[PDB]
Amino acid sequence: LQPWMQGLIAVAVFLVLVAIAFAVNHFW
Amino acid sequence: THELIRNAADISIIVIYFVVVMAVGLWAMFRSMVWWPIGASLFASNIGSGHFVGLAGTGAASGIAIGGFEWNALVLVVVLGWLFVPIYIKAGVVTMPEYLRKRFGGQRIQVYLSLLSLLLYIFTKISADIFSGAIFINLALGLNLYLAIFLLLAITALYTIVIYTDTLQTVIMLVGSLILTGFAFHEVGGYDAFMEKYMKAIPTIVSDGNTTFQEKCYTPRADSFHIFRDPLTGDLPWPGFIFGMSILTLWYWCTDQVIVQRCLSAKNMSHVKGGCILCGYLKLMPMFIMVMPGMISRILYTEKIACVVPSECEKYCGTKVGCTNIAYPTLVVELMPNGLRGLMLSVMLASLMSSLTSIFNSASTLFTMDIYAKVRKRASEKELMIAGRLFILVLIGISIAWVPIVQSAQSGQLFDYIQSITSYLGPPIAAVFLLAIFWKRVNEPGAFWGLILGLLIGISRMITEFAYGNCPTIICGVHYLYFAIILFAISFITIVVISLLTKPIPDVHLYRLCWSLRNSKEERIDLDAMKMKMTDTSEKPLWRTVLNVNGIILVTVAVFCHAYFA
Ligand SMILES: OC[C@H]1O[C@@H](O)[C@H](O)[C@@H](O)[C@@H]1F
Repeated sequence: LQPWMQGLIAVAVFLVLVAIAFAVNHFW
Repeated sequence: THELIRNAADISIIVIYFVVVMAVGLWAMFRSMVWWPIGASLFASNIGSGHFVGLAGTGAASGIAIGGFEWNALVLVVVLGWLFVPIYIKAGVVTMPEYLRKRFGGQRIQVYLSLLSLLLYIFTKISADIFSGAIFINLALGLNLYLAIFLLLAITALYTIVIYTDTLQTVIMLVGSLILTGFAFHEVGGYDAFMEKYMKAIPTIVSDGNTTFQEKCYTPRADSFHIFRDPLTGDLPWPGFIFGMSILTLWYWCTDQVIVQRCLSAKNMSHVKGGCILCGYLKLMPMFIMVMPGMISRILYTEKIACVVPSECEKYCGTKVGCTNIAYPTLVVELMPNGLRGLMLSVMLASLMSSLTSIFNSASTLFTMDIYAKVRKRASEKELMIAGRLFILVLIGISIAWVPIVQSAQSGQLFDYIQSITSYLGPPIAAVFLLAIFWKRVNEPGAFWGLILGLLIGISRMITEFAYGNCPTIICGVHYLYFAIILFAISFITIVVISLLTKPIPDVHLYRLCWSLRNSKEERIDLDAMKMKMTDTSEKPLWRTVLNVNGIILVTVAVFCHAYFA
């Protein structure tokens, strides 16, 4: 697991987090 | 090492810088601040020479983890743009204790929180910044630490005699720091060579007479290149790191008067958000330009930065604590050519002046509006300003007198001192502000007594630490980023409970002051054309969407960097 693998995985999970945040914002 | 900058050509750079700063200040002297200056000034107020010195030293001794602190600011800055500043604008508040007066009523809570924020400023800011500038001067020049503080504050008094000036400060500081980072990284041979050579900085002198220090005491940590360190044995443990630093950063950014005061002067909400984004992007840098340069200083000056013999550390810095805090200065002084050395001295002074002038103005505002106005209800504007000036003078005096306690302060790591003191004295403020903005039920007696309990615990631990400098491990053995979480939880629960015991503060006093009631108009009744514009937070849909996307991308970058550095 190279450091940029970790960076990309973190970007992916955080992007999912922000997408869920905006989904709840639209729903709530 | 101290005679390096004496060259006339090098000091030509500092005189040119000072002339430029004076010109910009006079031009500004001779609410439409806009996004790029808002963000530039936020960064310049946050990032003082205290950050340079402390972050570099803690990076040398402990490694990259300390830099992660700055990155957390990014996320909190986003909050400041989209959660707290809109409420401060809607409430039409100038100071934060004034916001608490409007929110809770009564005079005691306003006065107390103003005094507490003033004490926080004194210790953490107005001691760390002046101390770091004094380190810079003393290593650069033969002047003593106290004389260095005197000269630095004289220069700052000249400097004040803001957001545009702070924009110049931050631009100059960023360019110079990038130059130093590149130069030092090339000298060490790149990032790969830097990492390879960093796990070899063991000083040759490691024994004093018959006493040999522990191996872990002087060798660089095996996890020096990981932000997330062991929860129990590793300094700055990752759970404490994340949670305690987030609480402390929440306080500093979204509740401290300096940041919010500079964020409030925006033309409109869109430029508030833009300033937040620019400040965050600039705050993405301080790691690569403060921490890694300090580690490089350790690599190149192992015997000076990694000293563990009290005699050697005392002879190098006059302190038997480790000489950790002189990482960045040495790099600036011993590794910088004459012109670039002068430029980096100017960079350090630029950041310090931005931070210190911002804090002086904010403290003047706090004492001027929240205490002196109350003592003298019929105070004239001229007398009001005179009181503010005398207050900043007394603040400076107290901070200078307090400097000596900062010297040892957990083995000389200045940033550790800053974060520990502010962890003792900030979690109560963060708890009250989070509850007030997000919880309607909280009331003045409950908030005041929760704050008093939190301050009692914080001062108890602070006095114990200062007395012991054998301290009981059951109290002080826990790292201060965990005492921050404990104090935050205690103050939070105390406020919640004692508020549920006493009064609801009906509901008509909380319009546009609480998150749930941020949008209600309903003819708010206070507990105590131009105004319509001042309390306006409307933003054009195009710019609002652009800045929302910009913030999402900035936090994505922050998370990426955190994960890249483990
Ligand atoms: O005192 C707490 C503050 O310390 C500064 O040095 C950091 O840059 C901030 O992120 C933090 F909020």
